[PDB]
Amino acid sequence: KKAKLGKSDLQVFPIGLGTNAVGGHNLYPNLNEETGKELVREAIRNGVTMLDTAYIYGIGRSEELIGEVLREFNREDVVIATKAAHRKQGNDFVFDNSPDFLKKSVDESLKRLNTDYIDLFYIHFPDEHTPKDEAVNALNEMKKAGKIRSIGVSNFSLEQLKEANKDGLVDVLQGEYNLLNREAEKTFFPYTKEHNISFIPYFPLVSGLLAGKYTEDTTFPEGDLRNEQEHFKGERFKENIRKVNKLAPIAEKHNVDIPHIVLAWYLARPEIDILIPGAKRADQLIDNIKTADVTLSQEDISFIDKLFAPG
Ligand SMILES: NC(=O)c1ccc[n+]([C@@H]2O[C@H](COP(=O)([O-])OP(=O)(O)OC[C@H]3O[C@@H](n4cnc5c(N)ncnc54)[C@H](OP(=O)(O)O)[C@@H]3O)[C@@H](O)[C@H]2O)c1
Ligand code: NA
Repeated sequence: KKAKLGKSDLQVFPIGLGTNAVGGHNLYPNLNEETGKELVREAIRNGVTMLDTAYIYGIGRSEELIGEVLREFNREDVVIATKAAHRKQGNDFVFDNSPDFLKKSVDESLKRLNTDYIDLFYIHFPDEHTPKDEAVNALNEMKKAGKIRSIGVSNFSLEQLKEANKDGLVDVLQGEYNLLNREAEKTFFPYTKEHNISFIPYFPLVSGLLAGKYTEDTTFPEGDLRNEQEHFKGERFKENIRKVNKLAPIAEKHNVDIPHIVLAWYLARPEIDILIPGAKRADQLIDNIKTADVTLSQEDISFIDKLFAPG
């Protein structure tokens, strides 16, 4: 129903929405913005609390579309989480965490979202030169001014996280985590759990690989970055496909699909309070929410844990 996100006062439905496909034209071709707006709208309608966006998502367009749909509802009923770090250069970006850039980022985010505040603001990526506790202190200024209500870091190393949380101002960590890449459990979970930092994973389905989207006979076109991901190369691809299918029975048992079981597993981790599955259309959102109805047995959780053991 409602999960508290770590040290913050954020109460959210365990299934949030990823908005990279809402006006994220730089990421996807032929996006229909009205479809994106309708998806966001549907999400809020269906009880989703958290909308996860970022500056890179359409260079601000994602925040803009979300901002338009927001006028339709009550601001206090939605948790807006956005990020910044990408600094435009030469048709490419460089990460910037300097105080001046982060504060500017917040003010520009607020204008694009057309709102008085942002619930959760992230440092999307770490830059290589700014002391991370100073970057966070900069965001902390906007927090004190009431412009953001919580701060988070993303894609930080344990060391950079420690530095950023030097004064305990980091409430959320968003990192890459899935059944094929469980490193966070050893490298981050201990610390986050300790310091009551909520952990939000991304890339939980590994491009559909862990969602039953393919078969062992699936093939991709030359140049497709997928048949170059690694978990897709050589015997790794077939191996993971054949390994994911071993979850079919559990899915059947709970009357859902493999992706629902996979995600429910992540949610079952004491260290994770919410997921941010993506979507292009409203209907897809309604299918993501079903994950929240799943309750795996300790027996199911253990099997999956062993089945997807690192080594
Ligand atoms: N740095 C950050 O903080 C951050 C945060 C979020 C995302 N990202 C990046 O954005 C990208 C997307 O992240 P993501 O978390 O959305 O990754 P993701 O786990 O790869 O997206 C889910 C993938 O699974 C498929 N899928 C979803 N639901 C499915 C279902 N019910 N049945 C079958 N297939 C299903 C989707 O296919 P279709 O699209 O074909 O439906 C999609 O390819 C990643 O490359 C990631 O690195 C970064
Ligand atoms: Na949990």
